[PDB]
Amino acid sequence: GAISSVLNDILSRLDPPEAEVQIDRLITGRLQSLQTYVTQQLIRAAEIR
Amino acid sequence: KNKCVNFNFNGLTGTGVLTESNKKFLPFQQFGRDIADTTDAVRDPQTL
Repeated sequence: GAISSVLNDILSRLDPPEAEVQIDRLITGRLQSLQTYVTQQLIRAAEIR
Repeated sequence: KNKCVNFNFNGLTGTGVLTESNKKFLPFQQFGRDIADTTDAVRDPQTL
């Protein structure tokens, strides 16, 4: 839901009063990707145990 | 070359090292991308 996926693009085209909204959409979307990867790897580690 | 230098290739901002390439690019292609879809090569705006 942001402008672009590159963090070096939204930091150069907008103001820090304006770029705080687009960075927040990229942090929350990428934090759920790491929470999903750890959760699926923690179940596969119990099957190999 | 061979140093971690900041980049400004006409809007392309990044950080990395510079090395002479080996492969062939198309004469109308400006740059390339890897499997992870980030910048892996670039063409200078002054010399070819």
